[PDB]
Amino acid sequence: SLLTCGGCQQNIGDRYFLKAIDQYWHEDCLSCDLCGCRLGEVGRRLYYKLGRKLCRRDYLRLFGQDGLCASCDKRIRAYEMTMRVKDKVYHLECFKCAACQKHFCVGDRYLLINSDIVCEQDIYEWTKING
Amino acid sequence: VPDVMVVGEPTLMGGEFGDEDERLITRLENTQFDA
Ligand SMILES: [Zn+2]
Ligand SMILES: [Zn+2]
Ligand SMILES: [Zn+2]
Ligand SMILES: [Zn+2]
Repeated sequence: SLLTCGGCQQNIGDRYFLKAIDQYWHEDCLSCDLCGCRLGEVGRRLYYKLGRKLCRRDYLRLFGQDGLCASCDKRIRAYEMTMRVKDKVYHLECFKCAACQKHFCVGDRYLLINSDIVCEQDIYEWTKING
Repeated sequence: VPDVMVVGEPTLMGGEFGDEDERLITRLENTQFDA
C-alpha cells in the first residue's frame, strides 16, 4: 500500500508524487545525478543510461557526439551551444566578423565566404582586399 | 544582395541525439491522504 522514494529512501506521505525508472519519487527527489536540477517540471526531459538519471545537457555530455569548429579548428562538445551556418558549425564565442571581430546577435546581417563570417557593413572592403 | 543571411537563435551541438534513452515521468495522486 505504502510507496518508497528511490532518491531519499523515505516513505511518500505527500499529496502528489511521481513514477519514473520503475520507481516512485517525491516531487523533489527526481533530479539529475551531475547538476542536481529537478526533472519533473519546466518541460525538462528525463534520460537514463548505465545507472545514471540525467537531464538533456548532462546526457549529451556523457553520451553525445562531438563536432568540429570552422573558425578555431577545435572540438565542440555535444552539450555546448552553437551557431550553424549551412553545413558549418561554430562555438558561440568563435561566431564573429572575420574583419572587425564584432560578436553577432539575432537579426544581424552577414555573408559567408569560405568559412569566414563577414558582417554586411564590412563586405565592400573585404571584397576589394580579398575577392 | 540575395546572398545576405540573418543571425538566428543558437542550437545545441547534439540536438538530434538522445530520443531512445528518454524515460517517461508519470504524474500521480496519493489515495490515502489527510492532514
Ligand atoms: Zn524522496
Ligand atoms: Zn544535469
Ligand atoms: Zn571555435
Ligand atoms: Zn565586421
